[PDB]
Amino acid sequence: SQKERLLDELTLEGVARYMQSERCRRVICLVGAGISTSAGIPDARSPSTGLYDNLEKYHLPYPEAIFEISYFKKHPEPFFALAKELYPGQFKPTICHYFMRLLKDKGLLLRCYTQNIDTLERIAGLEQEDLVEAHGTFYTSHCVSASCRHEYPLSWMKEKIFSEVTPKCEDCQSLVKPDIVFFGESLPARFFSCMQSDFLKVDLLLVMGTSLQVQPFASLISKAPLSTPRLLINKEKAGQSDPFLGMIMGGMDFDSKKAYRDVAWLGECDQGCLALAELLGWKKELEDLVRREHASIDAQ
Amino acid sequence: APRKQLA
Ligand SMILES: NC(=O)c1ccc[n+]([C@@H]2O[C@H](COP(=O)([O-])OP(=O)(O)OC[C@H]3O[C@@H](n4cnc5c(N)ncnc54)[C@H](O)[C@@H]3O)[C@@H](O)[C@H]2O)c1
Ligand SMILES: *C(=O)CCCCCCCCCCCCC
Ligand SMILES: [Zn+2]
Repeated sequence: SQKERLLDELTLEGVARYMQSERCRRVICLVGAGISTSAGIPDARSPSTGLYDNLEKYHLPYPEAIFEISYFKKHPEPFFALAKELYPGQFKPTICHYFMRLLKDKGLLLRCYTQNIDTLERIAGLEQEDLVEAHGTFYTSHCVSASCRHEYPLSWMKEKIFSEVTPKCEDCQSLVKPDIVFFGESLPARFFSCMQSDFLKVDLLLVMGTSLQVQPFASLISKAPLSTPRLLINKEKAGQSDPFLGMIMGGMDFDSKKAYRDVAWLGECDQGCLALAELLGWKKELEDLVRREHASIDAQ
Repeated sequence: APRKQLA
């Protein structure tokens, strides 16, 4: 619980040296909707482009409602119709997804905790072992009837959403809901069991494309030991303690006089990942994987 | 029971 400083410099270059030191064996990524905007899935809270800014159409009390469970229970048709608007024709993971692939392939990834539901991390080749889908996934779907709970795969869910048929179980004619965690719902047990263990021995926390304002996911940054360096790759800074909430009974500290282990690289996640890869000597490796994988997906 | 919520 001492706040010793393990980076030689609070910069990307500092992080890159640390990552190739003996001190850096186990990396945890925490990622959010920002890593998937370049794959054509909009984030929620961006101005102009974010989802909440584009839900005039659905007769909603606050645009937040479309992802709230109590609303979904009353009227599920809006969520399905939105799911139709957003569902990509092609699922192509981004440079940043592939960056995490490289982490896994080099034995550095202890886990990716993701707020995304879009399966892109699996398509880039992170297995269920490497991955904690904290808000669940579109990957599978289940009948909501406690006595049934039949599982359906995405091709079935997709056909129902592109059909504009409100998806209904073939065994019982109950609603079939994608295995995502709505607002108001409990996170999956795997989330809690993983965090109780992995933050005991993490050496680096890589935070990409998240506002860190959805809880309990956001609390993950405080779970790390106090000397674990934390790098944020994001369009804007996030996770710093609010001045007022703060005053009542640790957040990211990039800039105060007290700063010792948090680094903010601000821009496109795709660029930050490329920048970090270049420093690590991985740039060719990342360019080739991304191109090979996109070509592969493009010829399906 | 810790639930999914903004804060
Ligand atoms: N793709 C999806 O699965 C998806 C889409 C929308 C919302 N959601 C979920 O709704 C909630 C919204 O949370 P969140 O924090 O992940 O998203 P958010 O909308 O709350 O914020 C995402 C963050 O990423 C930043 N950002 C956006 N595009 C970026 C880019 N190209 N490069 C770098 N940074 C970028 C934004 O500035 C913001 O700081 C979460 O539960 C989220 O995962 C998921
Ligand atoms: C908590 O994070 C709730 C928000 C998650 C639901 C929004 C997902 C965006 C819609 C994309 C669906 C198509 C992708 C397969
Ligand atoms: Zn059923």
